[PDB]
Amino acid sequence: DAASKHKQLSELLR
Amino acid sequence: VPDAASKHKQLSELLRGG
Amino acid sequence: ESADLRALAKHLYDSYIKSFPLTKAKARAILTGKTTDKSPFVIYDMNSLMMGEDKIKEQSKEVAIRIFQGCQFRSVEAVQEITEYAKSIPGFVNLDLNDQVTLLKYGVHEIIYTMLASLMNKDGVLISEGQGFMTREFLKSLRKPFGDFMEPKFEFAVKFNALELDDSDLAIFIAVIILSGDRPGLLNVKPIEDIQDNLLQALELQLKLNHPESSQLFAKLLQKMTDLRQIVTEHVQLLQVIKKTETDMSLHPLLQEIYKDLY
Amino acid sequence: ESADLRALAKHLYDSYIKSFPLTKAKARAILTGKTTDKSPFVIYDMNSLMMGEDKIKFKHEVAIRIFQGCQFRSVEAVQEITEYAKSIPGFVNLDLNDQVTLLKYGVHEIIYTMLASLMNKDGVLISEGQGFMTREFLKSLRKPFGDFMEPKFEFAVKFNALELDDSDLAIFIAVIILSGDRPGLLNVKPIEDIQDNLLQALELQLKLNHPESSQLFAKLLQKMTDLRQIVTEHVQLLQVIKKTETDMSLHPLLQEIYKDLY
Ligand SMILES: CN(CCOc1ccc(C[C@H](Nc2ccccc2C(=O)c2ccccc2)C(=O)O)cc1)c1ccccn1
Ligand SMILES: CN(CCOc1ccc(C[C@H](Nc2ccccc2C(=O)c2ccccc2)C(=O)O)cc1)c1ccccn1
Repeated sequence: DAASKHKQLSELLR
Repeated sequence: VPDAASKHKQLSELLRGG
Repeated sequence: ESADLRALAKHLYDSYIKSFPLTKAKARAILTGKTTDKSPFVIYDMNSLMMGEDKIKEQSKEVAIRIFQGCQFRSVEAVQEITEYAKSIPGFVNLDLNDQVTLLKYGVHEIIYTMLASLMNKDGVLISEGQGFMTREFLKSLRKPFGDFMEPKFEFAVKFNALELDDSDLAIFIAVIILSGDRPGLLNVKPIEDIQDNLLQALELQLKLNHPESSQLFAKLLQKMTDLRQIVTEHVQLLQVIKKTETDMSLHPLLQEIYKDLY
Repeated sequence: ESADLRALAKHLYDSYIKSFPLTKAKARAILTGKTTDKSPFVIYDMNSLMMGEDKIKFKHEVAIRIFQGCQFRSVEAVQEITEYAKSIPGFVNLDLNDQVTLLKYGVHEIIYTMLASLMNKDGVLISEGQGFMTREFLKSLRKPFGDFMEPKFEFAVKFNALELDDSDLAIFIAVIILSGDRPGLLNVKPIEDIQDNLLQALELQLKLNHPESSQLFAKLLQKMTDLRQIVTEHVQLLQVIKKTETDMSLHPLLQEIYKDLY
């Protein structure tokens, strides 16, 4: 659930 | 006079001699 | 294997060059007058700050607060660049996205401070893409607690810069940093550590070819990773002093996201 | 040049053996039942601490007893690390202020490094191998006391995965002590000269002693930053204890080490 706790970094990634 | 050796009397004592 | 390690080094250096507009090469060229760029404007006190706000880069604030917002602005752009760079590290984008996020979360500030060292000297730091040069003394003179933020970064930079690294070394070193298997919360440690061992081998060959006659440069550079961690830890503690005592110290959502439950 | 680096390694290993009574070799011998020394007493709950306590030599709540027993060990460990440091060539010729600074910053990192030698995933040897206290029990101590050892077990399980031996550890802890980035050093250069020679001996040591463990040298240098995070967290927990618990003065030598540490 790390990615769900970091939506902005996730969006930068994908 | 004031430096790290003076602020650590017991470490200094351990470090001396041998 | 030595030729693929050298190809990996070249790949990393090219992605570094595509990802970070202001390299160490250009910062050194600025700081030693070898460029054709005009010299930075030198900000060394309040009065020279006011003089060079006049000609070059009305929402009046606290100078200490303006410095705060400027560093946050750079930090957000640096995070975006480090993420772009990270995606080119071979193997990185095949990892479980949760681990990708965790490695970004823990490594970005360590890379920010590493690359910040490229723009610093004993007396100050380049700002605004080389257009200005803000002195250590001036940064140190902002009202408490704001005056305490940069001094540990200058200390670290003078020690890190004593290693005389170049952009080609630095690309592999920040890759090593990103692929750290000991980040809290990693799901799959093993593929991370597999990629990092190849990055480490490429870094060791790189430093040996690029800096013969600098004995044990590889070991000194690996030791700087611990300086980086202490700097991050202390910076987080100072931000928390700042968030507890000042008004409207709200960070950009991406930095909030990064510092949420960091250590 | 390789023979001088190997003589340095042998010198360091001999001083390690003279300075630390319980080596990793003997701790491994306890933990896999291969010694002829009697087995440790296993402390796993409140009642077994009292049952094995008589083998512990100490002169003067379970958690308070664990705290005291630990402090006693830490003070003896500082003394052993100081003797070892004294045998590092060049160390005792440095300005005593720097000798003091390097001890001050390095002792706990070495304590945690060598503590890993006495740990497996289920517990830690205590009192020179005479006892064995389980991880679950330390984790079950009343807060904040239950939180002290658990991060060390995490580190130890990863550090022991490097399968270092006493001969590796002697050079690695020497490297640790001679760290040029200790805050407050007056002359960094002789320090860094000694450390570069220690580093060369460590790199040759790991290459001969652990071929087929690629980049072991770099993994071991990364553990130094692991040690630093461990020290930082330990200091924060000590301040929970000093702020919340009643009468928990540290031994004056540990106070001396932590005063104005970072
Ligand atoms: C001195 N300097 C370059 C330093 O740039 C960075 C310096 C630090 C950082 C790390 C980044 N820092 C901040 C992020 C948000 C808000 C403040 C800061 C500060 O760090 C800060 C706080 C108070 C006072 C001074 C700094 C981070 O934590 O994410 C990222 C970039 C600049 C740059 C632009 C404008 C003014 N001068
Ligand atoms: C676990 N162990 C082996 C020693 O391990 C060490 C674990 C840590 C240390 C470092 C030392 N820590 C302490 C210092 C004073 C008092 C307690 C501690 C603890 O560490 C502690 C505190 C509260 C609860 C649990 C532990 C230091 O910081 O100086 C030195 C040694 C024991 C335990 C009991 C008796 C003897 N052996």
